[PDB]
Amino acid sequence: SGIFRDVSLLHKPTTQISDFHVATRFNDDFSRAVLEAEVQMCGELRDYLRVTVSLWQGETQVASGTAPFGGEIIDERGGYADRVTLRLNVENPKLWSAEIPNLYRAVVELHTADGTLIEAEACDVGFREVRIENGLLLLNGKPLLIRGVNRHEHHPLHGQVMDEQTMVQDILLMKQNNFNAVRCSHYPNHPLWYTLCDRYGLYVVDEANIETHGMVPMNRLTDDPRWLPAMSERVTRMVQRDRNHPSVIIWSLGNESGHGANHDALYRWIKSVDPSRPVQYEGGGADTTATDIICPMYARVDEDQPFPAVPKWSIKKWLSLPGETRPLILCEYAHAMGNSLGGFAKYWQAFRQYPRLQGGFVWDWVDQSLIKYDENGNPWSAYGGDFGDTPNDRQFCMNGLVFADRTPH
Amino acid sequence: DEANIETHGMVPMNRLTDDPRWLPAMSERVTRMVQRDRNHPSVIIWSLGNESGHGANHDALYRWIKSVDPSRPVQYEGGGADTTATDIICPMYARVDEDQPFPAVPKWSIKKWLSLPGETRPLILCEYAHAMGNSLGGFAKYWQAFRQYPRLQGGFVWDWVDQSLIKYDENGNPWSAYGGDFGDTPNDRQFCMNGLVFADRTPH
Ligand code: NA
Ligand code: NA
Ligand code: NA
Ligand code: NA
Repeated sequence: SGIFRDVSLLHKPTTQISDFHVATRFNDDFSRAVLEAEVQMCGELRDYLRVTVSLWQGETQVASGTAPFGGEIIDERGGYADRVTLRLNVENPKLWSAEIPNLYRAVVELHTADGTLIEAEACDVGFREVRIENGLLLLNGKPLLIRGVNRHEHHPLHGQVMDEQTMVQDILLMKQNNFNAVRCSHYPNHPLWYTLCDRYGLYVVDEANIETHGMVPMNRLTDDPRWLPAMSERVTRMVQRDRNHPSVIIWSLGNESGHGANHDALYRWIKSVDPSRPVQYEGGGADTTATDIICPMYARVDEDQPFPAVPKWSIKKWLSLPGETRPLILCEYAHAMGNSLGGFAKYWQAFRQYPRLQGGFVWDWVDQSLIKYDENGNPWSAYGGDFGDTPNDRQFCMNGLVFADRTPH
Repeated sequence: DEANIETHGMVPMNRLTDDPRWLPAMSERVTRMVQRDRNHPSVIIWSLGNESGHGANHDALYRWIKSVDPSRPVQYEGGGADTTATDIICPMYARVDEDQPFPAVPKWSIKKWLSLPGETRPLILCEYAHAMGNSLGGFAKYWQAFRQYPRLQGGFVWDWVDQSLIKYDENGNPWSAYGGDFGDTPNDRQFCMNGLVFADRTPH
């Protein structure tokens, strides 16, 4: 517990940019793109107000557009007078991917017609298209093969406080170890994380802070309308916050919370607000109506585990169940707990032979061990119960590929 | 029930079946079969023939049956086992886990075949586990797979009886003959014996 992430103060003018959405759409071969920027304001509405959205490639400005507020007509009562959408044509754009994290800089200026800048907000932009077609998850028209890992925000000394140093470090080891994607298990991460992924180049699964595993049954709350409000905010605010990061390629509804009507609602909400990205969720069986990807945890390659209500089929069999057509990406697989990862190659071989097996996210990145001190001030690695904490689940918080200090297993 | 159409030796295999001038002769072989056997309950699937590649003639005829006898599915393995002239993915000799990615007409692992992007048909091998001489090694692997995957709905082993023919020696005693034993040539020797039982019906 505590004030574990940054605290700050921000000054905005009275007439301000209260929101902005950045989208990139492409032509059949990506040789041409349209960057669309929706900008919203708070402040007195005035005729002389303008928005200028400019696109830069390094120190080169590649595109720009300016316009007064007042969106198009949308219904019988009109349109959003406090909004406006800029559309910028980009030819032969340099595309973003984890292999080549090309980025552009988008600068949104709020200013007077005549020139006076009120404020400017900005972001990095990755031109890329994420889309599921014919059962495959494509990136820029090509099928991804996910080399992922789940990663909590954990630090042996600091606990749940995340610093750039550590983040950078995690990123590099992952890249140096052939990983191309990471899952935010199981909550939106510290802001800087997304920026780093954008820049170094990693595919990200951004996940809502919603986990009700201890319930009985698991969907006790998620299936209850009375909890829909609290849940919705865990989803909506995430989306509103991270929708412009190119690194984020999929949204996730949370984790281990069974499957409830609430998930369905929320799933549709997202699809509605941001069609640019697929939505997945593993709860209730991993192939529910609330997920665009079959995303099981721990399904085996060849071996079926027919649990009731929520079987975990052999991943290869799962794909060809009658009527099934989705891609399969394990949200969790290969539990790296201790002396583990036996049978890892087996998964890879399957991922390589079957087109719709587009990989998965190993469970997980780093051991959740906390440093303690002995009678003579020497530090040692602690786990559940080592703090008088009980009930506890002992070493089960230690399942990483690397030790808490980042030394590899 | 399978129309009497096989043009295996053409180069490429669909040389005639893709020719509209052969449509007619081909049509009769399909139509007259349906016309004749359409009342037998035992017939559950129609087959367009065998090893004649994949040509337009097959699409037209596939359509003819569907039209005239919606009661039964039509299958055809030529041209790749999963062409638009077949309701059933019905490959010959596709392996359980092992891909054989021949160009133009690959034979994927059956388990893999079912879930290729956009694929939804059931799969029943029109030919499998080639029973020539001391064979059938790996038969169990298929059974396990068929049992495990709903869409893997079995197949037809190749084949039931050895095509040996009886000949006699000076002594007047009978012997089982094969390819070339009659002075025939060119011939394919023992290739005509792929059965589960010998010609006299004695099991292998
Ligand atoms: Na694959
Ligand atoms: Na754990
Ligand atoms: Na089956
Ligand atoms: Na033969």
